[PDB]
Amino acid sequence: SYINKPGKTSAWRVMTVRQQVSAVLAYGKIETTLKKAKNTQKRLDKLITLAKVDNFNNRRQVKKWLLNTNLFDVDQLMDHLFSKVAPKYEKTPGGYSRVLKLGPRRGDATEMAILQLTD
Amino acid sequence: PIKKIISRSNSGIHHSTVIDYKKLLTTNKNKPEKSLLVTLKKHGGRNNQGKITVRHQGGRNKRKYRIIDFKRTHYDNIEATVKSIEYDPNRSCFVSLITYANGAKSYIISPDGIKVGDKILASEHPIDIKPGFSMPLAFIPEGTQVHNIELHPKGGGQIARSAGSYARILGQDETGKYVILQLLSGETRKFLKECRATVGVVSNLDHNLVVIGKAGRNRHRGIRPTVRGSAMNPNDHPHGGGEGRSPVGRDAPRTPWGKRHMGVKTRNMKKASTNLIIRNRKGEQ
Amino acid sequence: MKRTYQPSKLKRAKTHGFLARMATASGRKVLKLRRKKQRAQLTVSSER
Amino acid sequence: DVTNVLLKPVLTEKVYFNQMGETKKYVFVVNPKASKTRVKLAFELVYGIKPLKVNTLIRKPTTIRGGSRFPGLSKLEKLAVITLPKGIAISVTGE
RNA sequence: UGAGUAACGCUUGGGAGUGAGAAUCUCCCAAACCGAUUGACUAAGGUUUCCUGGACCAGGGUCGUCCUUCCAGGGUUAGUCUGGACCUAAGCUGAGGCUGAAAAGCGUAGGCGAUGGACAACAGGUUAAUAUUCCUGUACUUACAGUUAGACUGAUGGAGUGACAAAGAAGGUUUUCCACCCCCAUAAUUGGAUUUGGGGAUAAAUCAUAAGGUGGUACAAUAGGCAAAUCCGUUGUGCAUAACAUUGAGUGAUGAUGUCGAGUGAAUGAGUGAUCAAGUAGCGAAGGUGGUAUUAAUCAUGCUUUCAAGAAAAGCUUCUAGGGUUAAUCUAGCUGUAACCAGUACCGAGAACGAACACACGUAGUCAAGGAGAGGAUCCUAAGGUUAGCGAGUGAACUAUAGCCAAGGAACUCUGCAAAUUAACCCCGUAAGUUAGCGAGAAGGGGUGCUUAUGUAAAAGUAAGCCGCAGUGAAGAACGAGGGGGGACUGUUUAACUAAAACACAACUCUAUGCCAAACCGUAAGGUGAUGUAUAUGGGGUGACACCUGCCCAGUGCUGGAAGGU
RNA sequence: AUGAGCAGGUUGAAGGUUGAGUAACAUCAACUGGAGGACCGAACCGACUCUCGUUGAAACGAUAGCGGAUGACUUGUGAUU
Ligand SMILES: [Mg+2]
Ligand SMILES: [Mg+2]
Ligand SMILES: [Mg+2]
Ligand SMILES: [Mg+2]
Ligand SMILES: [Mg+2]
Ligand SMILES: [Mg+2]
Ligand SMILES: [Mg+2]
Ligand SMILES: [Mg+2]
Ligand SMILES: [Mg+2]
Ligand SMILES: [Mg+2]
Ligand SMILES: [Mg+2]
Ligand SMILES: [Mg+2]
Ligand SMILES: [Mg+2]
Ligand SMILES: [Mg+2]
Ligand SMILES: [Mg+2]
Ligand SMILES: [Mg+2]
Ligand SMILES: [Mg+2]
Ligand SMILES: [Mg+2]
Ligand SMILES: [Mg+2]
Ligand SMILES: [Mg+2]
Ligand SMILES: [Mg+2]
Ligand SMILES: [Mg+2]
Ligand SMILES: [Mg+2]
Ligand SMILES: [Mg+2]
Ligand SMILES: [Mg+2]
Ligand SMILES: [Mg+2]
Ligand SMILES: [Mg+2]
Ligand SMILES: [Mg+2]
Ligand SMILES: [Mg+2]
Ligand SMILES: [Mg+2]
Ligand SMILES: [Mg+2]
Ligand SMILES: [Mg+2]
Ligand SMILES: [Mg+2]
Ligand SMILES: [Mg+2]
Ligand SMILES: [Mg+2]
Ligand SMILES: [Mg+2]
Ligand SMILES: [Mg+2]
Ligand SMILES: [Mg+2]
Ligand SMILES: [Mg+2]
Ligand SMILES: [Mg+2]
Ligand SMILES: [Mg+2]
Ligand SMILES: [Mg+2]
Ligand SMILES: [Mg+2]
Ligand SMILES: [Mg+2]
Ligand SMILES: [Mg+2]
Ligand SMILES: [Mg+2]
Ligand SMILES: [Mg+2]
Ligand SMILES: [Mg+2]
Ligand SMILES: [Mg+2]
Ligand SMILES: [Mg+2]
Ligand SMILES: [Mg+2]
Ligand SMILES: [Mg+2]
Ligand SMILES: [Mg+2]
Ligand SMILES: [Mg+2]
Ligand SMILES: [Mg+2]
Repeated sequence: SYINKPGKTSAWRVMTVRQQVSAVLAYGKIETTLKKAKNTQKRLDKLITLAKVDNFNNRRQVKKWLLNTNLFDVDQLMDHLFSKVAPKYEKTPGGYSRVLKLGPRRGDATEMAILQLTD
Repeated sequence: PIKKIISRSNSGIHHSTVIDYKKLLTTNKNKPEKSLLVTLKKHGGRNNQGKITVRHQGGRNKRKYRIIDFKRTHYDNIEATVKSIEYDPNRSCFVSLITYANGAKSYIISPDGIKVGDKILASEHPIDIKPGFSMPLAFIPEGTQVHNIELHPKGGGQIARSAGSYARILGQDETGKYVILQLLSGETRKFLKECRATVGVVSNLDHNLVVIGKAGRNRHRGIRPTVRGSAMNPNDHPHGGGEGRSPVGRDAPRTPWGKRHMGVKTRNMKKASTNLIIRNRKGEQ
Repeated sequence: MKRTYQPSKLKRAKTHGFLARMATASGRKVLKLRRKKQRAQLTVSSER
Repeated sequence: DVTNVLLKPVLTEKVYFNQMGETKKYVFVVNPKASKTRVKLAFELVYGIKPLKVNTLIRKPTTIRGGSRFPGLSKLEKLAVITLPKGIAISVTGE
C-alpha cells in the first residue's frame, strides 16, 4: 500500500498542541478529544509557570508556542497571558488546568473532554 | 564535380558527398520563374484506389513542378538565349531558363557545356551543329551526341533525358527512313526520319558519384525502408518462414507475388516496336 | 490512457449520419431494416 | 405582416432592470424562424414606433422533470430585445 | 455462508451560529500542501451540470441541517469575436461519358470540402448568473439614394502581387531591470530603533513625424501573354555614392476637465448585541526623471548560409476588350437609410470530458512572479486556489515506505539485482588506440563560508583576518579501469511477459525494364510507377570502412540453339 | 493536406578574409562563419531495472532511477487504404 496520508507526524503533533494551547489561553475553554486534551495540558501548565516572572527572556520562550487566534493576536495574547492569566496563578503549586469528560460524539463515539482554566 | 561533407558529428562516421551547386549553378538561391511553376501532389506510391501499388515510395519533401519544354516545337525559327542554369528537384539534370526573341520564357533540359548567353534555335532545316540546337534526325551527321530524342513524330522528348544521357547516330537504313540510333545500355534502335532531337550531352555528368551518408537523407529523398524477403513470415513472401537464417529454399528466387523473375525475359514480343530494335543489350532482336 | 472512443461531433455525423446512410445501396438497406424494427433512434442524427 | 411572430412578452428581473432608465428595453418571445427585420416590421405594424435595434437569443431545449416517471424535453425559444428611443415608453398591455 | 470480515481509493485544530439532531453545513482565525501549478483564458467534448430559494425518497463508500442529487423559478443580447452570406489543399461528389452479369466502379465540366488565405472596436463600468455582445466614451468598415466638384469608364479575359522551406547571427526601437525622485500610511515598552511597508497607469482610432527594410530608375521599339492592349515580358539608350516606388516598428498631439488608481471608508437597513450592512456605496493623493556592458517583444513575409529546393484560389493593383460622347461609370466631400443567419451559460478535469465509479490514467494552444540560480531545473513563498467525502485511539507480531547502524567490505547471490560512492561552478592535468573526427567531463587532483581592503560598469579574482567537526554547510546535479562476443553507427519492433545479436540504415552486387517500359491494384475502365526516361524504375541477396570472395554447369533453375524424334 | 512545439547551456566543421610561404600550387598562423541523423539537460516522446499492486487507485499503473530530446523528431485538425 502506497500513496498513504502524511499522518500524525511529530511536526503535526507539535502544531496541534500549539493551536489548542493558544486557543485555551485566548478563550478559556476547549472542547476536544480526551487524548488530545491530556497532551495539551502539559504544555499549558508549562507555559503558565514560565510566564510568572514577566521578563523579556520569558516572552521569547513563550513566543515559540503561541499562535494567532480570533479574539487575540500573537502580541495581544502576550499581554493577556502576562498581565491577566498568569498573575492570577502566582502561588498555586501547579495544576492550573482541569480536563473533564463529556459524552461521546454522535459520529465517532470518541470521548470528548473540556479543558478549562481552574480558578 | 562533387564536394565532400565533413560532418564531425560524433555519431558514426559518414563520408557524405554532394554536388557542388556553386560553380555549376549561376545563382545558389532558389528563384524559379513563377509563370512556369505548378505544384506536385505526392501520390505516395498509391493508386486511385488508395492501395499501396509501388512499395518503398513515400515521404519526400514538398516540390513545385517546373514546366519543361520537351517538345520545343512551338517557337521554331526563333532565337533563344540561356539566362540561368538552375536546380530542378524533379529531375537529376539541371534546367535552363531560356528566353525567346519575342519575349517568351521557357524551361529546357540544359545541355552540358553551354553557359549563360549561348544562343539556341530549333526548326526543321539543317540549322547548325551547336549545343542545344534541336533539329529533326534526318539532317544530323552521324557521330554526334544527341539527347531529348522524340519517339512519336510531333511529340515530345522521351529518350535520353536523365543526367549525362546521350545517344549516337549510326547511319541510316535502306528503307529511306528509320535512322539508326545507338542508345545507352548498348541498345540499337531505328528512329523515324521526321523525329526531332537535341544535340549535346545532358549536364550533371557526376550524378553517379554522389554518395548518400545517412538514412535520413535517403528518407527525405522519398525512399522508404525495403524489407528483405528472407526476414518475412512464411506468409506475405515466398522466402519467409524458416528456423534461423535460412536460404532461398526454392529452385530459384521469387517475387513477393510469387513469380520467378530471375533471368526470365518479361518483354511482350508481339509489339509493333519489336521490328525497330536491332539489339537488346545481349543479341539480335 | 487514450481509450478507443474520442468523441467528435463532425466525424460521428459524417460517418453514421442520415446523409451518409442514404448515399449507398447498403446504407438504404440498413435504414430499411431499422424501420422494420421500428427503432426510435433511426440514425445517430436524432441524438435529441 | 401576419403578425404571428410576436408570441408572448416575458417579465423577469433582467427585463425590469433594462425597462428603467431613459431608453426602455422590452423582451418578447418570437417565432424561432423569424429574422430581426421581420421583428422590426412586426413592431412597426402592431405598435407604431420604430425599434432602435433588436437583439436575439436562442435558448436550447433541455431535459425537464428528470427522474419523474415520464421525463420530457423543453421547448425552443427565440427571445428578442427591442429598445425604443430615448423618452418613449409604450405599454405592452392596453391598446 | 464467507462476515459484521476485507475495504471505505494522497489534507488539520479551535471559536461563534443555524438546526430536533453537527468531526462532516455557514462565518471567522489560524494550519498544511500547489505555485511551469491544485493558479488564469479558451479550442475539442459534455449539454444545463451555470445563479437563487427550498428538500433530505433515492445517489454521496461514514454523517449531513449539505451537495455537480431532486424540486420551483431564472440565465446565454454582435455590422467589427468564432463560423456561413467570400476563396481554395488533401479528399469527396460528379450531368454527359467510359467500363462492368445486376447492384455498381472510374471519371470531365461544375459543386462541396479548414486544420490555411482575405475581411471593420478599443478602454472602462454594470447583474446572483451575459458581456470586444448590454451601458458610457471615442472609432472604423461595407452597401444604397440624393447632392457638390473633378475625371472617360474601363471585365466573366491577360499580367503583376497575394506566395510561403530549415537553421543561424547581427542590428533599430520599445521594454524588463537598476539609480534617483514624488505620494500615501506607519513611529512601534521584549533588549536597541534614527524607520518600515505600499503605489508611481492609460487602449483602438485620427493627424504629423518616423530609426530603418525591401528593389536600380525613366525614355524608345516591339512579331510573345486562346482576341486587344498604353499593363506584363523582351531588346536597346541615358542617369545611376543617388533619385523614384512601396513598406515600416516606434515618437509627439487629440482621444483624456475622462477612466483606473495605493489607501481611506460609511450611511441606510437586518440583528438581542457584536457583526452583517461591507470592507460595499462613495471619496480617492503621486501618477516622474536618467542609465543599461541586463532583459524579452516588434520591425521581420528583414538578412545570411545550406540542400532535402520549400501550397492553391479568392482578393488588391493594372491592361485593353467591351460600353459610353451631349451620357454612363469612377473618385473625393456632405446629408440620410441599412447591416442578415448560427454559437455565446458553465466545466474544461485527483468530481462536469474519454476511462462503467465523486476512478492515483489520458487530453491541442495561450499568460508565467520574487530570492539564489545558465535555466520553464531545485528549495521556500507571491497573485490565486484546495481542505484529497470515513474518523478517533494504540504504537503487539507482521507488511509497505523512509532514516540510521559499531568491526569486516561481495565473504551474499545464477549475476555487485538492489542499494551505496561521484555529482554544480572555477583552477591544474589527461594515456593506449584511431578511419585523425574522436577517445575525453578520460584517469587523477585542488578551491568554494563570513568580514575588511584592492579590483571592475558589474564582476570574477587577489591580499589579510575570523568562526565551525564539517562552508555548491539544506534541494537538484556523471561511480571508474581493463579484456572479450555480437551488431558499424543515429534509429525501428511483438499496445498488455521477450528492445535484443532481430528489422531497418548509408554501401556492394545480380536481374528485369527502350516507354502505351518492366512491375502492381481491378474483371475492366482507370490508376501507381511517373507529369520520371537506363546517371531511370522494379525485384532477389549482402549490409559502414579495409583486405579478400577459391573449385564444380553432373542434377535443378534461367538464357540461347540449327536441323532431327515425340 | 494544413498548422503548432522543442526552457537553458556547451563543442566550434565546411567555407571566406588577411599574413607568411610557393616560380605559381600545396601548406601553415590569426580573424570571421555557425554546420552536425553533434554533446549535457527540463517540457515532450519512449518504456530498460528493483519494489509495490495482482478479487488493483488502474482490464497494464505508482515511487525511485532510465533512453531520445533540430530530428529516420513530437503533436493537433481533416482526408484516405
Ligand atoms: Mg518537517
Ligand atoms: Mg498560379
Ligand atoms: Mg525498391
Ligand atoms: Mg530508387
Ligand atoms: Mg522473423
Ligand atoms: Mg507461399
Ligand atoms: Mg525459405
Ligand atoms: Mg540453421
Ligand atoms: Mg447572436
Ligand atoms: Mg453468494
Ligand atoms: Mg453476515
Ligand atoms: Mg476471518
Ligand atoms: Mg482481521
Ligand atoms: Mg481494515
Ligand atoms: Mg478519500
Ligand atoms: Mg483525514
Ligand atoms: Mg509549499
Ligand atoms: Mg488548472
Ligand atoms: Mg442533470
Ligand atoms: Mg449553486
Ligand atoms: Mg440550498
Ligand atoms: Mg449516507
Ligand atoms: Mg457595438
Ligand atoms: Mg465553401
Ligand atoms: Mg480556420
Ligand atoms: Mg461568469
Ligand atoms: Mg523595546
Ligand atoms: Mg494574341
Ligand atoms: Mg465565458
Ligand atoms: Mg489528471
Ligand atoms: Mg468521467
Ligand atoms: Mg476521491
Ligand atoms: Mg491541454
Ligand atoms: Mg521561478
Ligand atoms: Mg519546480
Ligand atoms: Mg547520518
Ligand atoms: Mg546519528
Ligand atoms: Mg556497518
Ligand atoms: Mg570500514
Ligand atoms: Mg561468491
Ligand atoms: Mg555460497
Ligand atoms: Mg544499478
Ligand atoms: Mg576508455
Ligand atoms: Mg577473438
Ligand atoms: Mg545496434
Ligand atoms: Mg539505440
Ligand atoms: Mg510487450
Ligand atoms: Mg519490456
Ligand atoms: Mg491497363
Ligand atoms: Mg504521371
Ligand atoms: Mg543480413
Ligand atoms: Mg554479417
Ligand atoms: Mg551444360
Ligand atoms: Mg530451355
Ligand atoms: Mg542529437
